Order: sequence, then C-alpha cells, then structure tokens
Amino acid sequence: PMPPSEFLDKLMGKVSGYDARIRPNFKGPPVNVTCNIFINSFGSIAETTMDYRVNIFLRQQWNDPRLAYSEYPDDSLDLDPSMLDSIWKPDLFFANEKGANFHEVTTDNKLLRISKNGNVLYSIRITLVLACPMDLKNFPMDVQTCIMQLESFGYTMNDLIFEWDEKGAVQVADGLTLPQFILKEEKDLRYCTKHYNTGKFTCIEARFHLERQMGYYLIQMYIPSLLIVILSWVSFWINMDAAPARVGLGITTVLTMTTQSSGSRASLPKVSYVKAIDIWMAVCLLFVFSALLEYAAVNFIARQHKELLRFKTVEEMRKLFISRAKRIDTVSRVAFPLVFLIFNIFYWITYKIIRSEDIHKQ
Amino acid sequence: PMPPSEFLDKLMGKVSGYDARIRPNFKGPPVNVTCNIFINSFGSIAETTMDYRVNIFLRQQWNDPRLAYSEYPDDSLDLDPSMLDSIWKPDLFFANEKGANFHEVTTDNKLLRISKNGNVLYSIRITLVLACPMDLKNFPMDVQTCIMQLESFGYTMNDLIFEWDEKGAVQVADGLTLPQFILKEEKDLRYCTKHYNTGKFTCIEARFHLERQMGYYLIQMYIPSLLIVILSWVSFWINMDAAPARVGLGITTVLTMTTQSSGSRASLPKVSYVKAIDIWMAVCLLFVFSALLEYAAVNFIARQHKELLRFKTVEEMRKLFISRAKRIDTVSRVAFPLVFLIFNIFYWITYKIIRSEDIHKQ
Amino acid sequence: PMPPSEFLDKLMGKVSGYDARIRPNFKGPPVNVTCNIFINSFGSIAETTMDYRVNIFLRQQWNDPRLAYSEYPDDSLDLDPSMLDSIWKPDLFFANEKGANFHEVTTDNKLLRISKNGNVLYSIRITLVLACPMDLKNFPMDVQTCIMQLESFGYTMNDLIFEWDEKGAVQVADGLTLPQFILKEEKDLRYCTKHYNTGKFTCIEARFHLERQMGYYLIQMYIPSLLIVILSWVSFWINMDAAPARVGLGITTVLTMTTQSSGSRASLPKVSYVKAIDIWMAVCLLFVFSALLEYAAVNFIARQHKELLRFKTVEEMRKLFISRAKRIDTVSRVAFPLVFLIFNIFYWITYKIIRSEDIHKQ
Amino acid sequence: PMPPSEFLDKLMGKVSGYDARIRPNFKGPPVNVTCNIFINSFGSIAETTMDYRVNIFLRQQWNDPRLAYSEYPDDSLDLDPSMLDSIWKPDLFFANEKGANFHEVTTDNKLLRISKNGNVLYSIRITLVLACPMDLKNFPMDVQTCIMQLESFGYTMNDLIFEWDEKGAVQVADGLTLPQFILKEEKDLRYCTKHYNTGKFTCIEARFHLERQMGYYLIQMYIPSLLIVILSWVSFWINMDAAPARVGLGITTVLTMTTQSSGSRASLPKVSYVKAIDIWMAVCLLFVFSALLEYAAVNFIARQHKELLRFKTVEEMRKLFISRAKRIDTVSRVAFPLVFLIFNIFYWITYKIIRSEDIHKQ
Amino acid sequence: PMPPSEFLDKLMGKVSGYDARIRPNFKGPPVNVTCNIFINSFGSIAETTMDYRVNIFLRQQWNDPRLAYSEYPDDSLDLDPSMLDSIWKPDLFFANEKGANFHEVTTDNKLLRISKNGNVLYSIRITLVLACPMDLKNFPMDVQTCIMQLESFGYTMNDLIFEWDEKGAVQVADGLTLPQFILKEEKDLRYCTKHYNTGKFTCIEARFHLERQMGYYLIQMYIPSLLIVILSWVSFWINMDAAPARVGLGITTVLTMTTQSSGSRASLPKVSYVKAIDIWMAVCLLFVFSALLEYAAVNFIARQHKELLRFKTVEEMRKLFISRAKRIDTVSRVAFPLVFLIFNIFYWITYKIIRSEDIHKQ
Ligand SMILES: CC[C@H](C)[C@H]1O[C@]2(CC[C@@H]1C)C[C@@H]1C[C@@H](C/C=C(\C)[C@@H](O[C@H]3C[C@H](OC)[C@@H](O[C@H]4C[C@H](OC)[C@@H](O)[C@H](C)O4)[C@H](C)O3)[C@@H](C)/C=C\C=C3\CO[C@@H]4[C@H](O)C(C)=C[C@@H](C(=O)O1)[C@]34O)O2
Ligand SMILES: CC[C@H](C)[C@H]1O[C@]2(CC[C@@H]1C)C[C@@H]1C[C@@H](C/C=C(\C)[C@@H](O[C@H]3C[C@H](OC)[C@@H](O[C@H]4C[C@H](OC)[C@@H](O)[C@H](C)O4)[C@H](C)O3)[C@@H](C)/C=C\C=C3\CO[C@@H]4[C@H](O)C(C)=C[C@@H](C(=O)O1)[C@]34O)O2
Ligand SMILES: CC[C@H](C)[C@H]1O[C@]2(CC[C@@H]1C)C[C@@H]1C[C@@H](C/C=C(\C)[C@@H](O[C@H]3C[C@H](OC)[C@@H](O[C@H]4C[C@H](OC)[C@@H](O)[C@H](C)O4)[C@H](C)O3)[C@@H](C)/C=C\C=C3\CO[C@@H]4[C@H](O)C(C)=C[C@@H](C(=O)O1)[C@]34O)O2
Repeated sequence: PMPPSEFLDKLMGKVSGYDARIRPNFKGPPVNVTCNIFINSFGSIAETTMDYRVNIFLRQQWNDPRLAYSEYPDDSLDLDPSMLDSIWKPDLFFANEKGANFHEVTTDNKLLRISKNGNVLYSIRITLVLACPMDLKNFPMDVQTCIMQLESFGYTMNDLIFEWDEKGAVQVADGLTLPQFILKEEKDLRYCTKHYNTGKFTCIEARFHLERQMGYYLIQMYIPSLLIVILSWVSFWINMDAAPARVGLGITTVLTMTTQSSGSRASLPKVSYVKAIDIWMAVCLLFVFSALLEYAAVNFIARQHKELLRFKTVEEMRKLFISRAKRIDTVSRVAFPLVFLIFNIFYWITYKIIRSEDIHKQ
Repeated sequence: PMPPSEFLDKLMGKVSGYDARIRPNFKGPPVNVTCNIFINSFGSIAETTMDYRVNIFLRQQWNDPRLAYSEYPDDSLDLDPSMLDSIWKPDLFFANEKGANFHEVTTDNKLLRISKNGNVLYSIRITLVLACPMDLKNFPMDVQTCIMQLESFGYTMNDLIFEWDEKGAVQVADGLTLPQFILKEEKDLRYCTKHYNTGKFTCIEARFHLERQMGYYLIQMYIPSLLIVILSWVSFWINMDAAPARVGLGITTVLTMTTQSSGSRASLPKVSYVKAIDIWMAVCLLFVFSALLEYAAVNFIARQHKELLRFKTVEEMRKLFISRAKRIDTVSRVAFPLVFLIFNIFYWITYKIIRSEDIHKQ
Repeated sequence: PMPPSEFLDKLMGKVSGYDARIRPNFKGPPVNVTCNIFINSFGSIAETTMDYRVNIFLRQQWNDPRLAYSEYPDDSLDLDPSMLDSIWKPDLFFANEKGANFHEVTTDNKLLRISKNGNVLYSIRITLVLACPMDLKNFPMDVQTCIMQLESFGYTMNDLIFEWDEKGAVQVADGLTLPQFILKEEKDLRYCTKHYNTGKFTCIEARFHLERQMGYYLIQMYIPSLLIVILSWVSFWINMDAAPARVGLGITTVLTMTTQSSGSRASLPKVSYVKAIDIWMAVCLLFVFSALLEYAAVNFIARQHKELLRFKTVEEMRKLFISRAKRIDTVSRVAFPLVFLIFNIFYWITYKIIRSEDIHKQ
Repeated sequence: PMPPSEFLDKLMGKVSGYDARIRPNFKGPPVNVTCNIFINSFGSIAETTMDYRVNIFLRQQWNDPRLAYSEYPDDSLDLDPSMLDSIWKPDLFFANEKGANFHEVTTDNKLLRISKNGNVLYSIRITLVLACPMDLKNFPMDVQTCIMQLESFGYTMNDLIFEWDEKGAVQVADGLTLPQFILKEEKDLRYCTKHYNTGKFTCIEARFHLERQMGYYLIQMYIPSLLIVILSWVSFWINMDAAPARVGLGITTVLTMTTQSSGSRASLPKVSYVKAIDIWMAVCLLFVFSALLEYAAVNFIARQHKELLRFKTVEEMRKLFISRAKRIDTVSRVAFPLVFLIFNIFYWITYKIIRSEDIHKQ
Repeated sequence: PMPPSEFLDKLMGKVSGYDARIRPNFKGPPVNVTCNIFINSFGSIAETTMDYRVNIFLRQQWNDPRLAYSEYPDDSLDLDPSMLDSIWKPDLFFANEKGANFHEVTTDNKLLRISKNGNVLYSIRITLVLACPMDLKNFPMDVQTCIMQLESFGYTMNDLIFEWDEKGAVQVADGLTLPQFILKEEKDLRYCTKHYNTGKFTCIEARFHLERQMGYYLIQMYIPSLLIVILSWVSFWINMDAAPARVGLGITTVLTMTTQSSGSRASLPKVSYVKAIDIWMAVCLLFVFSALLEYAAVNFIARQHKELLRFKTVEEMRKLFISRAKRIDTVSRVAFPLVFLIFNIFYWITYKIIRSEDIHKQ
C-alpha cells in the first residue's frame, strides 16, 4: 500500500544517514565484490599496434548493509538507472586499456537491482580497446593469450577485495565468431595483486587463448611462393644456348620472390626476432637464387668450351665439357624438387610439433 | 482560456505525483512500446571491418496513464523538446553497434508529442555504426543480410515489451540509393528474445537484404584477367625458334596474373574459406601457366631434335620431331580457347544457379 | 538613465511571463523564419565517401512579440551570447549531414541582436560534413550539384515556416578558392517540403553548381597514356627479324597501360557505370594490344616464309611473303596514328558537346 | 589585515553591481584589447589539405574600470582561474580554423591577473588547426605565407577594437625548429577589417613567411632522375647490332621515369597549374624518350642497309649507311650530355632568380 | 566515536574558512610540490610525426596547513575521489603534449589521501601524446632522448615550486617491453625554469634514453641489398657475347635497387640531412651501376674488335682486344667483392665507434 516515491527517496535521502561517499561497513572488514563479464562483441584485432576491441557487460555484485529494506515483500526490485549518483558504486579500472567509452545512446546503458538483504547488481556496457602484448615467434600458426586485468584505484587490499564469480567465469555470446581467430572454450582465472609504493591493490584477470586460423595464410602466402619456385624449376628444361631466356626467367623469379617477401611482412610490427615466414621466404628465395647460380655455372663451363674450341685433344675435351654441362642439368632437374620436398616435410612437421607443444604447455 | 505555462508545469510538477523514475502502471502489466524507424541515410558499407552506417529516425510509441489531460480540447499538442528530462523515456539500446552519437546541431534533434488519452510520440535522430557479420562465400555476387537489433537494458520481459509497428515496418527515404549495393523492397521482422542470467529482455530486429551490384567487378576484375589469358594465347603464334620472345611473354603474363590476383583481394577481410574470385583467378593463372608449360615441352622436343642432329634414320626422325613440334602448337592453338570457353560457361551458369538458389532460399 | 541589468533581466525574468518553451504567438499563425548563410570555407571534397565540408555563418531572422521593448531609444541593442538559454531559438537541422560541431573556442561563437519591434538576429558558426550524392557519368569533366537542406524537427508546417532571404541568397567569402573545382556564380533556391507520417515539415534548400577543373587530369592521366601509345607506334620501325625486341616492347607497353588504368581509378568509389576514363583507357589499351597483334601476324607470315624456304615457285612465293610482310608494316605505320587522331577528335568533340549540354540543361 | 575571501567575492558578488554580461564602460568609447601570442609549437604542416597546427599562448590585455580596487597595496595580484566565469572575457575567434580545442589536463590551462588600476591579463593555451591557402607555382623551392586571423563575433567596431602589441609582436619559443621548413625572423602585422551585412568587425592578422628547405627534395627527386638519364646515355655505347639490349634498356628507363614522376606527385593536392617538378620530370622524360627515338632511327638506317644488301653501287652505299649510322651514334654521344648540362644550368639559374624575386617582392 | 560525515564536511564546509580558491599559506613562502610518475604503458612511437604515447600515474605531494586534523587517530585516511572539487589541487600542465585525456571509466581514476599533519597525496592516471623532437643522423642505430616537461600555468616561481622526488625518480612497470626500442635503466632529472614576459614558472623534466633495436633493420634492409649486389656480381660469369642477358640482368638490378631505396625511406619524416641508410643504399647502388658500366666498357672493346675485323696486324690486334676483354672480366670478378668487403668493414666499424661515442657522450 505504500507509494514508491517516498520509499525510493527514503533510502537515498539526506534525512537518512546513507552518505554515499563513505564505503559500506566502514572501519571493518573489506568489501567483497564478485564480477562476471559477458563478451558481447570481440574483434578488430590489430597486430601492428598490439591491441583488440571488446564489448563487455560488466556485472558487479557487492553487499551494502545500509541499503537493506524490510517494508516491501518483493525480493528483486529492479530500479531506474538515473539515481546511480549516490549508491557507492565501487571503483574499477582496467589496467591495460585505451578508450573505454560508455554508451549514452537513448539512455545510459546501466542496470541497478537492489535485493532485500542488501545485495546490489550493477551492470554497465563498455567497449574497451584492450592492449595486449603478443609474441610473434611463429607467425602463420600461433596461440595468442590476451590478458584482461580489472583492478581498483584508491582503495587498498584491506578495504576492497575483488573476486571472480563461482557460477561460470566469462559468458561469451552465442553465435559470436572471429574472422581471423578461433576463441578457445576454456579461460584462465588467475588473480594477481599489484604492489605499488602507495599500497597494494586488488586485481583479477582473465585470459583468452586465441588460435590463429591457418586457412588464409596458406592461400595468400604459401602457394604463390611455391608457384615461383616451380617456375624456377621450369627454367631447367629450356635450352642452354638460349642465354637471355634462362637468365631473364631466373632474374624475374628472384625479383618477384623479393617483392613477395617484402609485401607479406607489411602488416606486421617491426619485431626483432626471426619468424616462421622469414624462414619460409628465405628458403624459397635461396632455392630460386641457387637455380640462377646453377645456370651461371653451366654457362661458364660452356664459355670454357667455346674458348678452347675457337682461338690437341680438342674432340674429347669438347665431349667432356658438353657431357658435363648436360650432366649438371640432368642431375639438377631431379635434385631440386626432391630436396625441396624434403625441406617442406621437415619444416611442416617441426612447426606441427612446436604448435602442439605450444598447445600442450599453454 | 487557460495559459499554457501552468498547464505544462502542472503535469511535470513536483506538486504533482508524476515521479518520472517510476515506470507507468507500476506493479501491473508490462508497458507495450511500438517502434518504427525511418532510414534517412544508409551507406558507408565497409567489408574489412564488417560494419555499416545508418541514419535513422527512431519513433517510439507508448501509453502513459498519468500524462492524460482533459482540460484542453486539442488532441495532438506538440511540445518543446527541452523538457524531456522527466517524461519516462523507455530504455533502448542497439545490440550490435558502435558509435551511436546524438545530433546536437542548433537544438537537440528530438520530437515530443503527447496525445490526449496518454499516447506519447518520441522521435530521435541517431547515426549508428551497426556491425553485421557477412558471409563471403561468393564475393562478386552475393546477397548480404544486415541485422539491426533493438533491445532493452534493465527492464525485463514482464515489465517492458517491445513490438513492431503494424502500419508499415521500416520507411526508407525516397530517392535513397547505394553506389555499391541494391536494397530489396521487402524487409523481415523477426523478433527474438535474448536470455541472460539476470533475466530475459525484450528484443525486436529488422533485416535488410542487400544485393551486391555486379557492374563494377565485371569491369575491374573479370575483363583484365581475360586480357591476360588472351595475351598468353597470342604467344602461340610466335615462332618456336624465337625462345626469348615466347619465354618472356609467358613469364610476364604469369607475373601480372599473380599481381592482379594479389591486388584484387586487398580490400577484403582475412577470411579462411575459398571465394569465387579465388576460383576465377586460380583457373586463369592455371591457363597462363599451362601455356608456359606447353612452350617448355615444345622447346624440349626441339632440344632432342638439335642433339640428335648435331653430335642412321636421321631424316625421318627430324621429320618426326618437327612434325610433332608443329602438331603440338597447331592443336594447342585450337584447344586452349575452346576449353577456356567451356570453363567460362560452366562457371557462369553454376554461379547463376547458386545466386538464384540464394535468392530463392533467402 | 535606466541601468542595463534590470532591463536585461526584466524581459527574461520569471516574474515576466516570457516562457521560452512556448513558441511566439501561440495558437495562431505560423512563425516565419528568414535564413541566409555565409560560406566562410568550402572544400575538402572527397569523391570516395561522397561528402564535402563547409563552414557557414547561419543567420536566422524571426519576430517575437513578447521580446519588444519601448523603454530604450536605441534600435539595435547587440546582446551578450551567454543568455541564449531562454530566447526560443528555433529548431533547425540539416537533412543530409554528418558531424556538425559548434565552435567553443575562447567563447561560444554566437550572435544575438534583438530589435526594438521584436526582430531577432541569431548567428552561429558551424562546420558541417554535408553528404551529397554525385553522378560520375563523365569523370574528367563534370558539373556536380551539391545540395544543402535545412529543415525543422518537431514543429510542423502550420507552426513553423522557413523561408529564404530576399536580399541575396548565399554570401560567399571574398577570395575563397577551391583547388580542384570552380564554384559557379548563380545558386538555386528551390524549397521542397518533406512529408512524413507524423506530419509535414518546412524545408528550404540551396544548390551549388561545381565545375570540375580539367587542368590536373590532363597532365596526370591523358598525356602518359599518349606516351604509351606513341611508344607502341615506335615499335613499328624496329626490324622484323628482331623478335625479342618488338615482342618485349609491345608486352611492356600493354602491361604499363594496364597498371596505369588500374591506378587512375583508385581514388574513386566503386560505381557500376561506364565513365569517360574507362572509355579512354580502353581505347588506348586496345591500340597497344592491336599493335602487338600486328607484330604477331607479321611474324606468323615470316614463319610461313621460313617453313616453305627450308624443309617449286619458291622464289616468287618468297617475294610474295616478304613483300606482304613489308606492306603490312608500311600500311600500319601510317594507319595507326591517323585512326588514333580520328578517335581523339571524335571523343573530344562529343565530350565537349555533352559537357555543354550538361551546362545548358543544368 | 583584510582576509582575501571577502575581497575576492566583493568584486564579483551580486551585491556588487558588476554584471559580467554588460561590457565595460557601456554606452561609451570602444574597448581596446591588446593581443600578443607566443608560438609554443608549430608544425604538422600538410600540403594535401592545406593546413597547419600551432600551439599558442593567447594573451589578451584590456582595461575594466569596475574591477579596480584601492584596498590592497600589491599591484599584480595573480588570481585563481576557476572564477573566470564572470569577468567579461572578450569574444575572440579565429577566422580560418578547424579544431581549436582547449587544454583541460590537471586544471584548465588559464591565467588571470588583475592589476590595481583595472588592467586584466588573460592567457589561454590553445592548439589550432589553422587552414591556409598555399601557392604551389614552384614546388621544390617556395616561400609560403601562412595567415593567422583573429577577429570578434557579436561586437562591432564601435564597441570592440582589437590591436596588436607594441613591445614585440609574436614570441617564438627558443629552440623551436621545423623539419621541413625554415621560419623567417620578421613577421607582418597587417590588420584588415572584415565587413558583413550585419556590420563591421575588428580583425588583426599575423603572417609567417615559411622557407621550404631544399635538402630533402634534392636527394629524393633530383638525383634519381639524373641516374635514369645517365643510364639512358650509357645505352649509346652498346653495340647497334644488339637490338634487344638497347631496346630493353631504353624502354625500362622510360618506364621507370614515368613511375618516378607519378610517385613524386602523390603527396600533393590536385592543383591545376604547372609546377617546377612537372617541368623537370618532363624534360628528363623527354631526354630518355629522345634516346629511344635515336636508337630507332639508327636501326631503321641499318634496316635500309640490310634490305639493299640482301634481296649496282652496293659497296659505297653500304659504306654510306654504315658511316652514317656510326656518325649518328658518335655525334649523339657528345650531344646528349652537353645539351642536358645546358638545360640544367638554365633551369637552375632561372629558378634561383625567381626564388630571389619572390624573396625580394615578398 | 565521531561519525565520518560531519568530519568530512567540516574541513570542506563553507562554515569553515577553507576557501579552496586561495592557495595554502597565502602571502608567504612558495608551496613545494613533490612529483613522481609511474610509467604504466610506453609505446606507439611514430617517427613521421615525432611523438610518443605514455600512460602515467602522476603522483603529487604537497602540504596544506588548513587541512590538518587532530580528532581522528589514524594517519592515512584514504578519501573518496568525488570531493576533489575543493581541495586546491595544484595546476600542472605538460609543455610538449597533445591529447592528454583523463580516464572516466567506471569512476574518475583518481586518488586522494590526506595525512594527519596536512600532507596530501594526489594521483591521476593520464595518457599523453608527448611530442619529442628526434635526431635522425644515424637511422638504423640511434639513441633517442625523449623529453617530458611538467610545468605550471598561472603561478609564478615565488608562489609555486615543483621538485622531483628523492626516493626514486620514475617507476617503470615490471614486465614493460617495447617492440622497436630498448628503454635504458638510468633517467635524467634536470629541471630548467622557463622564462616568459609575464614571469618565470617552475618546470621539472625527465629524460628517457631509448636505444633503437637493430634486429629488424638488418633483416628488412641490409640483407636484400646484399642480395642485389651479389646478383650483380653473378652477372660477371655470363658470356660476353650474350649481350641481352648481361644488359638485362644489370638493368633490373639497378632498377630494383632504386625501388628498394625508395621504399625503405617511406616511413620517415622529410628530413634534410644525410642518414646512414642513404650512405648504404648509395654505395650499393653505385656498385651495381659500376657493374653495368664495366659490361658497357667490355662490349665497347668488343665493338672495336668487330669493326677492325670486318670492313694489317689483324691477328695480334684481335688477340690484344680479346685478351684485354678477358682481363677486364677476370680482374673485375676478384676486385668487386673485395672492395665491397672493405667498404663493409669500414662502414660497420665507423658506425660502431660513432654509436659508442653517442652512448659515451650521452
Ligand atoms: C598447387 C600449387 C601449385 C603452385 C599450383 O598453383 C596454381 C596453378 C598450378 C600450380 C601447379 C597456383 C594457385 C592455384 C592452383 C590451382 C589450385 C586450386 C584452384 C585451388 O587450390 C586448392 C588447394 C588448396 O590446398 C592447398 C585447397 O585449400 C583448402 C584449404 C582448407 O582445407 C584444408 C580450406 O580452407 C578449403 C577447403 O580450401 C583447395 C581445395 O584449393 C585454389 C583455390 C587455390 C587458391 C588460389 C589463390 C587465389 O589468390 C592467390 C594468390 O593471390 C595468388 C597470387 C594466385 C593463386 C594461386 O596461387 O594459384 C592464389 O594462391 O594453380
Ligand atoms: C605531348 C605528348 C607526348 C606524349 C609527349 O609527352 C612527353 C615527351 C614528348 C612526347 C612527344 C610526355 C610528357 C611531357 C612532354 C613535354 C611537354 C611539356 C614539357 C609540357 O607539356 C605542355 C603541354 C600541355 O598541354 C597538353 C600544356 O598544359 C597547359 C594546360 C593548361 O592550358 C590549357 C594550363 O594548365 C597550363 C597553361 O598548361 C603545357 C604548355 O605543357 C609538360 C609541362 C607536360 C606535363 C608533364 C607531366 C609531368 O608528370 C606527368 C606524369 O607524371 C607523367 C608520368 C610524366 C610527364 C609526361 O607525361 O611528359 C607528365 O605528363 O614530353
Ligand atoms: C647472407 C646474405 C646473402 C645475400 C644471402 O641472402 C639469402 C640467400 C643466400 C644469399 C647468399 C638472402 C636472405 C636470407 C638467406 C638465408 C639465411 C638464413 C635463412 C637467415 O639468415 C640468417 C643470418 C642472420 O644474420 C645476418 C641471422 O640473424 C640473426 C640476427 C640477430 O642476432 C645477431 C637475431 O635477431 C637472430 C638470432 O637472427 C640469422 C641466423 O639468420 C634468414 C632468417 C635471414 C632473413 C631472411 C629475410 C626474410 O625477409 C627478408 C626480406 O623480406 C627479403 C625480401 C627476403 C629474405 C632474404 O633476403 O633472404 C629476408 O632478408 O638467403
């Protein structure tokens, strides 16, 4: 029978001794805050500035003794979010972030629900440009581990304690997909406490293990390099007397291998360690460069042939240099793709075992 | 005869018991909100970040019993938008969005119209960077279905219910055109209710079917690839003894096919499935590569010819290798464009039937 | 003798019955608002997102009967812009716009001048990213017509009427120049009234006719294409037996024509109609491709010559094929630039007459 | 002995008749405002959108008679910047600007100092994206004159007059350097008064003469073009019978000259007048194109030689065509670099005299 | 026993004489402020606009006598950051900065702690786009010294004095790494006082010495240039009669050296001094150009050979020109890589000694 306006100005009134600046149960045990997040959107992962953009529904549960009411019989009592000025919302800030803008569209995207015993549910929708450092030791295949850290500002560990939720940890939205990565099902909850000269502060973090998909990099980078190496193999069947043809074919394959290697590393930060694509493009470039060196040795042997022919064992030395120049081409035509196939299976199995070692060590 | 200032401070006065924080007909049936949007601008569709930018006139109709007035005889009573602080606007937020900024130019772009019985018309102009996931299984021709979701924050299904309008669904502005797409005439209205641990929330959505126009991709991508394949066909008429000419022509056609294929995929996200342009550029690249292989086989047969000529059935084996080397060119000159025409009609009709299957299944 | 503070708190005081929420002459004829704009900056015209950025001094003149004063003898009475909270500024918003931010530097850039009879002058400085659709049927030469629409939000046609000024329409700043376009001297004032389900709203618009300057596109695009076609003509004088030279020259001219055509269309939206540069680059590419086909026919005739010479009317058939192979080069050397000159004068006069037809139809 | 709180609420109190909306010495002579700016940062000069970014310390000095105090004996009395709401700051706005955001970091970056007789010192730190039109008649060497205009909004010339400072004009920070330009020591102070239909408004402007440094453009653009022309000269020493070598060398030099000319104009607005780099790249491209034409004439004369040799004064006509084909190469080998050196010294001295004429006319 | 609300409204109440506009110990000695910063994130260093982005925890310690309390026995008394409106926070602003936005996510990221004797701890989290000028005299290896200046606005040196902290200077976060640079362990604290016409202002600055990592630039830039020079060395073994082969190989190596040099300078400001990569690419380009000149001299000597052979000491002059043309190739094949190795060791040791001289002079 009681009207709701006096009831919802009674608990936050200045005739009441609420004092929203003062934390609950002052001069006592620390407040325990339970947090669960809901990943609404995850994406826009950029490697060159090492950050990613999430959309989260940050839900914070804490108990306030002064907020308890015994008049109304309903337990939930969902409230309007405009009177969220004097409730004592806890301070929370993300340790590694940029941006972090609120959503003010059509209303402030906020949820306030005060239970009968004093439990408060506080939900806010925020997009954060979270910055995570990434390791690029293996660029085509890799398991990145993005770190999201939630800690407090201005309340030490003896006054405010952040804890993860027990029923579930992180709720991902159904149907959420990433175009370039695959989000793993398990998520780590390791809370570490940062120490500062001012004091220690409560901090909880969650880790997402991101598997990079290998379907795009196989089409864009691995197959055109094989096309270039196969073309340099095609140069072996051409006639050895046709010098501009073989020289031009080999030179253009080396040039396009260099430009392809320079263009695949363009969308990447300037890291200072050797990656896997470096190894792949280096061995492919070495293969086309060795093909050009093989033709240069063949044409040098033919040069020695032509100088000793035109100005005495001349016939059998002509035979020896033509037979040797034919033997080099005949053994190269078999030896080049076989050693390339050997390198391919060795590289692929060692990266398969180091990828499985990364997924086993985690 | 009554002056308007007391009348428009009477209904929102604190001497009145309006209490704009409290929802209408509290502790009763849920409020029913009818929404229709007006697409003022639609465009700026970007594939690489999978989002689009709309300009909408969001109109929300709901009934308030406390707002009803019986003094004035006029039914419409358009009001000034500055006193839209205490009216109980309903909470609405878009589920998949970025940005969503209001228009504050020369006034707040808002409309408030309170009917005599209590019906409230609330119109706001907002630009939203709506994020939609897109399928790129067929890149040149495709029918994208952009999804716009409108749901509530902080009021469950038992307190707030969102419904679409019956007289029309979505009003598009007259003369509105898209440079890259064609907006279909019908629009789906399927409302789905999202479930969360806190509770269930009302949500309505509208789907726009976007037909990608095929006029640009025919000019930019399909015809230059045919030019490259026709040039590789031109290489068959050149003399077989002119080895640097045919080798250089074929090698430059393969190189430019590779760079054209790499440059057409630049304005696209790094997806991990095979698209239609992948198939097209792959078959065209296979055609120019097979032309280079055909010349390599011709010059290998001529090599065998020259070695058996210069160091016995020599005349008729010279005839056999010249006749075979002529026969390969003569059959290739007919066989290459005919099998290309067969591939063209097969690819085009299978993509026509899969495009019509996509438009029939919807 | 009267001090100014009471006089300027008398007309906007709450002891006065001003009521700035209520429109002037309520329950009567509609308010008539006269608007003239002053183009301070115009520029930053981008084709790929189809919008332009203006800086305008929006001046709005309307009459308020309650604001009239008879105490002071001065007629102008320029006022301070801080008390522009309660004046009843009219609602105005641009129909096709993005951005539209106010200038808050060192003060709010505003002007308020209330005349003695009640005329109010309201000037504000705003930069608007106005979005206009453009037609690219003729890309090098074209007359774009940018549309600026000013309409009201929340006041129908019976309550608020917008009208253009009679003394002048749009004042452009002296010395204002555009690097890529030429602003015409006349400007259209056609007011159209938009109709919505809620009601009809007053709207006035102004059109600027923008002539695209042809000096840059002649240097960047038209002359290098002529350089490529002239180089392909140079290929006719080279010796026909030198096959790698003529083949390589023609192939590189075709390749660079393709890359030049692909690079000139890069700063353009993905439109689906044929433009004028498409026609120009297509005919130039057809010319260099026909030159390569002409050399392929010459070397095929020489192939027939060489096969019938080396394995009977042999001398006179050698004469016939050498004379025909010389005649093809001799007639091509004259016939190629003459038909190119014919195409040039036909293309140029038809685009001159369609440009003058566009400027005559307007 | 008087406490400072009553003294600094006495002069701005509502029990005082200060009335900060009303300008000082109302209904009298115009207020005289003295302005000096301090260039803290100058840079980020972009040619393609024709604007530059400054950081200025805007100091405004004006006299207020009502602010005068005779109680305290100190003359300076530096005040706290939070009570800068009611002081009657003058209206000032920059005529050609974008952005112009204030600095709110750790405090509002403001200075308020009220002298004993009524002199007020008002300093604010602002970064402005000032838009200046630039002339690109000579692109490598040029003296740009950036214009910064400071005028008033809403106060005419009879009420507010802006004047420059007498002790100095513009203070540049010590150690301030520009990477691409050189700031001259003198600065023009020409005040021009803008006229509008509403009235005339006071305006003062300052001009900075910016000398473009020529060290970068000599390395990036002038020397690689000389490398290309020297390579085309190297083509003269190669054997005339080696036709693919000379043809390929000349064709690749023409192609790379075209791409170098197209790439140096990329970071520039689409202007419609001929610049100096246009002239330079055009003459260099003409030189490499004439070298290709010279080889085409040599090989045409050799063609006439070969046709009259193989199907009568045959020996002496063979002599005449070989001697003429040698004479063309021998005279070209001397004549090409000498005429290039003549063009170089003529171009360089005419641009030196037109640069000195620009610096003498100013 | 005293409740906290009256105690925390007593010290900031208007019944108290706090007067937060007035600085502490007015008309006396200057306030001494001790500042220490905590580098939370450091990165996003861009060379082309010469600025870097930090995340700092700015801690300011100063003593206020009026804030001292003797009632409560606790010494720390951490307070809520909402009542940081009237505390007299000191004015601080960074001298060389852009941006500098506060963090408003979930609360204002602020810390307020008032000691018992009057010591105030004020911590704020800010991201600043700090602009630092950089010297690019040596581009691959360099030690940049970023300067962060903190000074006051509106309080002179006699009223406000800024001092660095004695216990530590700048705290870097543990685990913080930079992908492109290495942050040195020592940091300079040199405070310089800026002088202005208005007065002198306190300023303290901190310098970070940044070592550029050399691992990326060795892979991206130094090794492909060696690949190009090694390929030009490979051109010496090819047959001298094969003129299109050697000419084409040398010409494409010169062309790709030019494009590689133009592409490595793309991500750099337009500086006007010679860098180290300029010297490296210039010597490598000189090496490949000299190889092309060596082949041109060889083919000129062979031209003289062919003209004196075909139209008398003819045999021994044929011997002299073939022996000399062989001797040039034989001495070049040894002389080119040896002088390249000499240049490599000289360049590397002189840059090692100038890098160590830069790290010794600091
Ligand atoms: C085979 C290599 C040699 C070099 C051949 O290369 C060329 C011609 C002939 C050579 C012998 C080169 C190559 C294509 C082939 C033709 C082969 C087919 C048409 C396709 O390929 C197959 C193989 C591919 O598994 C390696 C396989 O993918 C799976 C992987 C995943 O399941 C594990 C899954 O995601 C999904 C099921 O799909 C799939 C069956 O498709 C063709 C689609 C390959 C892509 C072509 C690419 C298009 O743009 C690329 C690039 O811009 C380059 C410049 C041109 C193309 C090219 O490089 O062309 C290109 O790389 O011709
Ligand atoms: C003549 C064409 C053939 C192909 C010739 O081309 C080449 C060499 C010889 C060939 C026979 C090609 C060409 C230049 C010429 C040399 C000609 C001159 C030096 C200039 O040209 C004249 C002609 C031009 O009117 C067509 C005329 O403009 C007027 C137009 C307007 O009044 C109506 C007005 O705005 C103003 C008065 O100026 C003007 C008198 O200048 C030279 C300045 C032309 C520009 C050169 C361009 C620089 O970058 C361009 C591009 O990056 C490309 C890659 C290289 C250059 C080129 O393409 O070089 C380039 O295009 O040599
Ligand atoms: C040796 C030079 C000649 C020209 C050879 O070049 C080619 C073939 C054969 C020529 C004789 C060229 C070159 C690679 C080699 C093959 C050599 C190996 C595969 C690798 O190299 C070694 C040498 C390198 O120390 C110079 C050394 O790095 C250390 C430095 C640091 O410790 C001090 C530390 O960070 C870490 C330990 O690693 C390391 C042991 O790896 C290979 C990984 C080199 C990188 C290849 C690059 C990939 O993209 C680049 C570029 O896009 C270009 C276009 C193609 C590649 C290339 O240019 O290919 C490329 O540059 O083949």
